[PDB]
Amino acid sequence: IWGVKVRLGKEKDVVRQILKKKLAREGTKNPLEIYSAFQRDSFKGHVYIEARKAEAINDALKGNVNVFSNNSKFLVGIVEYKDLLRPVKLTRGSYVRVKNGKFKGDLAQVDEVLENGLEARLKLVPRLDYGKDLSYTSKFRPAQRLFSEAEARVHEIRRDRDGFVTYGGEEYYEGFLYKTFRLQNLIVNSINPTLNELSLF
Amino acid sequence: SRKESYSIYVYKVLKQVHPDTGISSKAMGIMNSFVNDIFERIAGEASRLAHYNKRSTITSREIQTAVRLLLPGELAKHAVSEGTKAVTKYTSA
Amino acid sequence: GVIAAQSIGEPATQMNVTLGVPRLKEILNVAKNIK
DNA sequence: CCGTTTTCGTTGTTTTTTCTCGTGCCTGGTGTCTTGGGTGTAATCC
RNA sequence: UCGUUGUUUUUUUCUG
DNA sequence: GGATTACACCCAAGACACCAGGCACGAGCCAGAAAAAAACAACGAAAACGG
Repeated sequence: IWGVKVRLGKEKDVVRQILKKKLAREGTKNPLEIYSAFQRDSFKGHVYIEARKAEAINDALKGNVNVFSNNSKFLVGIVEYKDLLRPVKLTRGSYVRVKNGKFKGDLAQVDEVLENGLEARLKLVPRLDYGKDLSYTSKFRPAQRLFSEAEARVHEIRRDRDGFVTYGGEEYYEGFLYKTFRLQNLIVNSINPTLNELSLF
Repeated sequence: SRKESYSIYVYKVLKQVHPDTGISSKAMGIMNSFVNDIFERIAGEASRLAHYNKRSTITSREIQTAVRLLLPGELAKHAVSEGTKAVTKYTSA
Repeated sequence: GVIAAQSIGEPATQMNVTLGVPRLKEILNVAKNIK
């Protein structure tokens, strides 16, 4: 396998070019002599093709503008070959954070992971103005507070259970926000608790 | 493996005498045998002549006298002339 | 020292052999091969 | 109602190939010496 | 009710 | 004249000077003034529209 540098961000495009030119030249008198090629997310900008002679690699990369023209290629050790093809903790009840939407930057507890595994429910802290400026964005969010039925009724509605209130499609259970959340919007690892979390949580 | 021969050297000598003349492999082997036997004969003559005078090293004069002893009059004289000319050229330059 | 520096530099501002600023520059740098 | 789509924010981020003056400092193949042994020579004996 | 702070970065045309 | 003590000397080896190119820097006055201009490509959400 040889790793030839390619243009930043266009590595999957280069992979597609390799595959499609390999398909189109098959059976001709000048086919592409390759076996298998891959790109890994960690190895960004690196294009790996399985072959036996550097001429095949040059042919594969020749004619691509999505590649750095230089033949900055290198070999891979026997033990290192499996490393390039080695691909490489989400549990309910553990605390995770949000990184998307208008509640981003707030620690939350998972309530339920969907059966398919595409949306993960969370236990967030509502950020409610109680209808003061209803007429949002991740730069104008005011302070945070637990949902209060009394204050919510006083200032601004349906009750389905004792302690559960449905407000604008959002779920408030024991003063904590429940909502469906995409798994791409959250991270379960690399969390250092903050001072406010210690004071409250 | 690395079984050295005098193939290319004989080829070059042949090219400078008869440039458009080929050769077979067995003729090449015959030439190798002839050259090796002559080398052994001259070296042995030099060794015996050194032993006779109880001298432990070899100079060019020993080879000269060995060639005189081995080959007959005219051929020995011509070899002497060629060797002297080559040695003098190798010395001055 | 400073007084000598200024007294020598200032006159130069007001100005076959070569004479004048080029000559002074050559002298100061100790040019090995003058023009 | 709701699935397709532009859309407002967010999030992330490089590469088609295209004039001046000086000292100082940093390299080679050269150049010249000189070393050491071994060959060259001859002076003496009998 | 003293207090009370105001950008950088380049480029330009100018003055002696 | 073979034998014998005596030595001539020289030539390859090795140490060193140096070497003229190239190769870099790296500098190239003072104070003051004004106006005029200053990143953005793509992305997945999320309101958007007719289905």
